[PDB]
Amino acid sequence: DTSTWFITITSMIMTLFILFQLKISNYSYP
Amino acid sequence: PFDQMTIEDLNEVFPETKLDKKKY
Amino acid sequence: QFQFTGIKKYFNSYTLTGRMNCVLATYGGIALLVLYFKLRSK
Amino acid sequence: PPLPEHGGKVRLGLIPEEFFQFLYPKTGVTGPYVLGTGLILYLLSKEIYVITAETFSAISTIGVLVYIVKKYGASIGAFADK
Amino acid sequence: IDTAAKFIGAGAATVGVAGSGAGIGTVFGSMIIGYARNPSLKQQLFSYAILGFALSEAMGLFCLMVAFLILF
Amino acid sequence: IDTAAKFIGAGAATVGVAGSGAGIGTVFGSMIIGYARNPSLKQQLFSYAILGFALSEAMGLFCLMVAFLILF
Amino acid sequence: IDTAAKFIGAGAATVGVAGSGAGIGTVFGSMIIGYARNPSLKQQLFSYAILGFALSEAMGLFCLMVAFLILF
Amino acid sequence: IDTAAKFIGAGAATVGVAGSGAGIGTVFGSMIIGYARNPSLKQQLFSYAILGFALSEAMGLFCLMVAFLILF
Amino acid sequence: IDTAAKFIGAGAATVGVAGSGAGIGTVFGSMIIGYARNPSLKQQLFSYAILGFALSEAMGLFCLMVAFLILF
Amino acid sequence: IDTAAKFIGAGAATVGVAGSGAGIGTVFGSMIIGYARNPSLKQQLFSYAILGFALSEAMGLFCLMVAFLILF
Amino acid sequence: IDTAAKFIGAGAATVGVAGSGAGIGTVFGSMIIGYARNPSLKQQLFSYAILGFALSEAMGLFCLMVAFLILF
Amino acid sequence: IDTAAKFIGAGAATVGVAGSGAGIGTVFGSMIIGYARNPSLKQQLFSYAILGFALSEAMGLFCLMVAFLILF
Amino acid sequence: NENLFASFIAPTMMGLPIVTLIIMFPSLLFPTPKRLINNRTISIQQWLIQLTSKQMMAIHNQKGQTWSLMLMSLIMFIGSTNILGLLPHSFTPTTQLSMNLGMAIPLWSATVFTGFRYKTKTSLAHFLPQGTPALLIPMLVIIETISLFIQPVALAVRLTANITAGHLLIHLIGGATLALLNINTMTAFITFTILILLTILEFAVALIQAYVFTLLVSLYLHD
Amino acid sequence: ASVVPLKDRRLLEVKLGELPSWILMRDFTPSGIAGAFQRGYYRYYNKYVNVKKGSVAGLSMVLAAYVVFNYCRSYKELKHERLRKYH
Repeated sequence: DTSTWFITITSMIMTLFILFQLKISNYSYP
Repeated sequence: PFDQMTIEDLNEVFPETKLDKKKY
Repeated sequence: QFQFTGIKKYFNSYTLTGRMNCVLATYGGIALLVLYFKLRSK
Repeated sequence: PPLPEHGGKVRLGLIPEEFFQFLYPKTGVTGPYVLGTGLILYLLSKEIYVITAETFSAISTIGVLVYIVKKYGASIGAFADK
Repeated sequence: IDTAAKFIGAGAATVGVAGSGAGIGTVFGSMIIGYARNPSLKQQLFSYAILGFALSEAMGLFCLMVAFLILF
Repeated sequence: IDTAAKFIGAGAATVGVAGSGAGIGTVFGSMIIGYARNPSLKQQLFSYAILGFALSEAMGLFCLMVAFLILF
Repeated sequence: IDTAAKFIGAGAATVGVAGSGAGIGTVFGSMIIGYARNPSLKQQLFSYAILGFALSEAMGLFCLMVAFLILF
Repeated sequence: IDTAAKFIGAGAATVGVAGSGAGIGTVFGSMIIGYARNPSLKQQLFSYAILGFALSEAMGLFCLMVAFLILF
Repeated sequence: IDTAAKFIGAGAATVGVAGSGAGIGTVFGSMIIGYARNPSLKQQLFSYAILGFALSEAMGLFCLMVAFLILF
Repeated sequence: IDTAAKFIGAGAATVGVAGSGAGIGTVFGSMIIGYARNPSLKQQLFSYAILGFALSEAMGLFCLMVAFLILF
Repeated sequence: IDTAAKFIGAGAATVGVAGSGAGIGTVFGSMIIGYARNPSLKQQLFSYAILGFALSEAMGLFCLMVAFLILF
Repeated sequence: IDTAAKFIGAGAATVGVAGSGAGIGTVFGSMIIGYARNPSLKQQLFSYAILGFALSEAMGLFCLMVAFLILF
Repeated sequence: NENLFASFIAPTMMGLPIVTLIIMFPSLLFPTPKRLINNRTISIQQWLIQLTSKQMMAIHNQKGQTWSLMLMSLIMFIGSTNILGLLPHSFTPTTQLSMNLGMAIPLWSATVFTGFRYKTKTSLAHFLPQGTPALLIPMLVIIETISLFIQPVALAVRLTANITAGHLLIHLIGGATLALLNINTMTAFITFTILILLTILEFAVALIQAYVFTLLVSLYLHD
Repeated sequence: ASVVPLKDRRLLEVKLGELPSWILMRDFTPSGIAGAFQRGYYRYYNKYVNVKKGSVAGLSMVLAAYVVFNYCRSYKELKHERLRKYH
């Protein structure tokens, strides 16, 4: 809850910003 | 060609460029 | 990997300022220290 | 509001007949239905196992997603336009 | 001993919402005098009523967040 | 100590429900300055007040259950 | 210990009515600027202030009734 | 301790006149900006601002009346 | 224990002087905007401010007067 | 006794957001009326409300940081 | 025990300066919409601005002298 | 028990920063409504908000520094 | 004494199960097509970007437009991972306060080091607002710098504190239905309060505008 | 096992939502124009009929899978079951 100790999630967030910059980079023009 | 033809064959007439060309 | 060269032109553009997680690492690593210390004194 | 309370009550007379006409569709399935009664047991056996909790907000987050299926039949025009 | 202190620390935490009980009273009273001047409600004038409502209720409900944590 | 702790968590919560009375002072009051510029009365003008009057009361009758949540 | 709770409770419950007067000055402070723009007094404008005093005081005077049941 | 409950309540119920203190400060903040458009002063511009004061301060004064019953 | 009820009645009663300090910011704020219409200022435009300023502070001092009674 | 006074210690400091909880209602109720008069929001007239919101929601969570640092 | 009542009321008094923080906001706020119409600034706009500022202070500072009076 | 009053004293002493919360919500909203009517911001219009922000901020952080100096 | 509400006392648990699956999962909800005409479910995702790429573009209008192609990836992640969690038993990674202190600080300090590598003097000479009066120089530059370092804490804590505040009223108003084996008329009204409150909890999209935008203003102002 | 799970999504995409274009797939693109939504339809009752161009049964199966996958982790904590079965 008041959770603790923080060694978790934050290293698994920047791997995600290799995904979202891969999908959204291939978009098109109006 | 078809309506749903290709994403590169339509990339001859309508243009593409290098980084930071299309301002708007 | 090819999760690099699709976005490698992007990285050295903005990671000059964007890849400063060291301040996050220092504010994270110090935040590790107070919680191991309070459980040491229980 | 005197007129608005009857306006749902006229809908209460409307929904009781529309549920009655929908009950006539099940009366057409008095003989020929062999689908639901095969799978109505696993939702009666697992509901005899564990599935009760503080999740009546499970239905209301699935009830609001039914009202958007109404406007989804207009989302086809926004979709197929382009 | 702290059983009452469970209560009043929750009982005092709830009156911090009393701002946003009036803060949305501004933004709806201030919309009708933005509307009677200029009847273009389907434009961005009504869209600034809800974002002003949501950003005020964002600072509204999370004052009750500290209320339950003192309880539970 | 039981009835001592309960009641002063209940009275100190009901302060917040008159914290939204100061909003409907603005909601019902700023209808006046809008109505005098333009008399389009039975338009959305009076009906935008109901979107103000019952949403600002919706933060008024918000905390009143929370007071009776700690009555028991 | 029952007496020490009943008297702090109602005095805490009286605090909110200050919210009521601080909006009820606006509902006549909008009618002063209301009639001084367009002399439409005997028509619907003044009757709104009669509703405006009656409404926001009902948000106020109920909070006083909350103080009585703590006292009684 | 029995006399202590007398003292704690009235200082809490004292503050219910704080908003009614500012609730008369705005009804005079209107008549400045109300009269400065339309010099119709001695007529019902000023006669209405009299009524808004004595009504609102009375609801502040009744909040001081309950301060005496908690005191006595 | 007999000294502790003196200071809660000292601390909580002094709170209400905040409200009337908020009111005289309105009336001196409103004299700046009323003058910018109609420079008839040394007449009853400015004189209504000193009408209003003395009347709001009279409420706030009336709040502060119980702080010297209930402490002593 | 260290734990119990902390429980009411963060309860009083919860209500520091109650100033920002309605101070964000005014500035987002003053761009509903400043876009109504002159439709030029895309310039300064929107970025002066978010800059109004940043420097006023700097003070909402500013006080709850203290109510945490008094708790743990 | 004597320090128990002293250390609460010194904090309980300095909530009285919050109301001065509200009334000081309008005086530099209405002068913004007061000067915006009428650029006659070096005349009695600013002279009515500084008087309005240093008068709301004296309803905030006057509690603060009383606030230090509690401690000594 | 001496530190027990050190904690609850700064609990209400940081409520005085909420007065710089709602008091800053006006003076940043008044630079919205009074900008469109007169585009001269690089002159003393923006400069009388920064004076209006900072000197309204100075009564915010002053009631923060009480909560430090009451505790240490 | 007609309608007696009840309550249930139960711990409200923000546990921490295996997260690195749950983070990756709202990436595969969005596909990307290598075709000219697409298939009428990406095509309303592709339109939804071309709206709100035309509002974080219009303000800046610089050669700081290179930064803006990232800021629309930041809006889709916490736009999705706040909208997935409204489901019956799902888990939101933006509930925990850990990653949001890793979303603020590597982005916020990417802004103050943007002008300090090009301007080097006038980026934080933005501390000088106007044609300096004498009485208030020290009262100013201790204020406008204490409201600078608040900004990373002001940016992350506003996101974690109200997202989880939505989840508790989902439980507590919902849990009072289950424990309402007293009079059955009031059960519906608490249920009808829920299905209004779940509509208000699609302001979890509205709270991502107030994260990318005050990142733009905290980028546009510095640069 | 990577080509095993990758050939699961490429089968549960190109059948039931939405089979894209880029010729060498052009008639495969119109294969989704009729769609297998008529195949996906019969599970609910009839009511989600709007799947024609905003396809519900294409999307609402993944989100129905992600719920029952997260019902397993919660099962250990909220046990509540007596020495019997429910109603």
